[PDB]
Amino acid sequence: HIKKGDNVKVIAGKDKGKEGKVIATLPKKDRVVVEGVNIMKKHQGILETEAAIHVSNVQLLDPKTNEPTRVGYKFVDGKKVRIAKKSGEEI
Amino acid sequence: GKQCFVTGRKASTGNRRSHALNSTKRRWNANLQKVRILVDGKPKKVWVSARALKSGKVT
Amino acid sequence: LTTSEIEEQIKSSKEELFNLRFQLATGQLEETARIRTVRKTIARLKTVARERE
Amino acid sequence: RDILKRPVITEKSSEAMAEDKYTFDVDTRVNKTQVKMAVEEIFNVKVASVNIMNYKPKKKQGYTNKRRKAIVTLKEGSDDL
RNA sequence: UGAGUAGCGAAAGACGGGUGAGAAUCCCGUCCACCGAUUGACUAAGGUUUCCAGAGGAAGGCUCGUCCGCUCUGGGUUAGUCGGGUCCUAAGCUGAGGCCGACAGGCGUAGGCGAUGGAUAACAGGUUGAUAUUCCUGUACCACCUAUAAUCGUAUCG
RNA sequence: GAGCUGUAAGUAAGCUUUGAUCCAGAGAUUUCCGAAUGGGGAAACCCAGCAUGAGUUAUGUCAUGUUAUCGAUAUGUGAAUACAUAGCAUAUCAGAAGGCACACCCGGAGAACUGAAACAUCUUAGUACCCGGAGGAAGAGAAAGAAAAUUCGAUUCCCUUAGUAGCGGCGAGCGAAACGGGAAGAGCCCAAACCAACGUUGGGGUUGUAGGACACUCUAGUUACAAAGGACGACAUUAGACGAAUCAUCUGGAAAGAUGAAUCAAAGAAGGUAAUAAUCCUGUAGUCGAAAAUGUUGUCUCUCUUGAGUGGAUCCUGAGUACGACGGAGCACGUGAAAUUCCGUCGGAAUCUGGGAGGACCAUCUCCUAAGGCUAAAUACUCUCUAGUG
Repeated sequence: HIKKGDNVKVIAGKDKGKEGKVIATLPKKDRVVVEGVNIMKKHQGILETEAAIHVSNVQLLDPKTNEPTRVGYKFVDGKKVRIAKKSGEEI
Repeated sequence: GKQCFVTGRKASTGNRRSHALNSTKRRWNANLQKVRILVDGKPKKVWVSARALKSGKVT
Repeated sequence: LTTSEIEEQIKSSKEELFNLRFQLATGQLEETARIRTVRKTIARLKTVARERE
Repeated sequence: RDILKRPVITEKSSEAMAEDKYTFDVDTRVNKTQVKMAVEEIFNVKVASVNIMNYKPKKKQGYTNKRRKAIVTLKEGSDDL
């Protein structure tokens, strides 16, 4: 659904409306780490680190107008491509 | 291995009845006899029934 | 080749593994990823030789 | 051949008995006649004597594996591993 | 609840040092006391790591515990000759064919298996915290291989 | 199509768009025990023969193959004993053996507590257990039948007849069938008379509105029974792919809730997501896909293949069988006036102008043709699969 290094928007949670770059992925549990989201404080001094959120809480913005949208698959070329729902432009 | 060689006659099971009609299991053996009969390779000693030996036979 | 496939497995990947296991037991063998890499090399050499026959 | 599994490194083996005797770990199905031929071929030495002994599994719930260690005495040559 | 009640499993201990947060109970020393056809020293059956060292005190040890047959980590069993297999056999147990039995299966011959017995070549010292007729030192013996020399055979092995 | 190194957080060293892991169909490897089978043995162990190989100056050692016992088939196959029909040795073999599914099927063998308010006939019961055959089903099955109508027409199963007929220390209790309505539905091969060959099956022939031998008119079937061995196109099964439609405000640590305005529906089945989601995620409706491997079939191929036979004097069918007596068992039916069906022991028929049945037995009439074999579908059951339901 969301690949590593793509740009997404937080749709739900405590940081709703925060653009970031995915920098990690956990497909086994469906969780993804997005930079600047879910910062947590650990005890071991206090080392602040970023927690992983649910993959169903982030959306990909349109390339042209930066609008959160769903991903489609036209599959014209021999390799399938990700197509933005709002506009056919590839995401 | 107790049965006629020329037939399949063997023993069976039944009941023994008294005047009061009491039942007791018993056997009904066959009239087997040792005899030497012709076989394709050579004669041998086998168990032959008395019913089969009637009317004549080779020994 | 039939002979080359045998020569590479017998003297190499076998005596070479002997040194790795021997060196590790003594406590002076790092690079643990080199044992499994050689172990499976022998498995592939013996797979071709068995089907080629 | 592939009959030796691990050299033994202990105070009894390394600090003592290491002057001329070397201890190894052999397969659980090999006799002392096959350990003498294997040592010479791999280490290029001449073996003079060979002792062998068995060890039984130890409870640790499960048990550790069984071992078989042999001690070889060389006439000429030194391993110096 | 009974109740802080019964019990704490045959027996001689005392003092001076040491350790430590904590000592009638652990360690060392000196006196005293008990066994001694023995509570001493070796070895079958059975148990199966309870053996050694350093480090530990929650639980287990009928009190205590710094200690342990308890917990953690790492170690320890070396044979041509000692005891069993490539040697024999008692009882007994199993037996190709074979005999007898509704079915299973029950007997039994040649032949095999089976010690608690028969046959059969090593002893004295030394050494580790933990093994010793096994390792080491000094002197022996048995079976089997290889090459080279004694009888100048009408032997030799069965 | 970007991550991965099982459960598992770590600590490490590494692989991967040269496309890793992961999923599915095919191949390779597969230690020891165990029917265990070279011989032993206290299963997972010990000890050998033979052949061919490396090693070693030689002995010791090692590796890869073979050697159990019974059956059916070659070969030699000279003992008591001068045919020989004992044993005795080698060769060949997708020949046997053991193991499950507290389940279903057939056969052998076969209790008791209990009920009868005691108890022996009787019942519980041909039940439990034991053994021995199997098969995906088994079993049964082509009238020596049911009946009494102006007759029907292989077997099995369901409804009904009916708690009726009947059986019974006529006590307790046991308990039918045929007609009628349904599911399913095809029937065939041998023995004999006879015609040709030197106890191999070669023809011929298969039965009651009587058949065949013997004399006589004379141009389709398929290996699930009916004889059996292959070549030839299409649907399904075992990984997948695409798949419509939402934005704000208030209370919250968090919205899917509340308050407003928009949307998709052949998709409002469900499960997740920081709370109650048709439009956030995985899915659903619908529509596509198969290297290679299985199964079900359809076509031509392949094999195998002569049918009506008007006379009718002479010939033919299945025997120690049918049946009787004695002692038992089985049919709802306990020997009773007990027909019909079986086992053991003895005696023992007929031959188409024959023989059997219709509840003892006789006569008449009517309906069938025993003593040989095979046969799918409608029925029973569920280890364990893939979808689901309360």
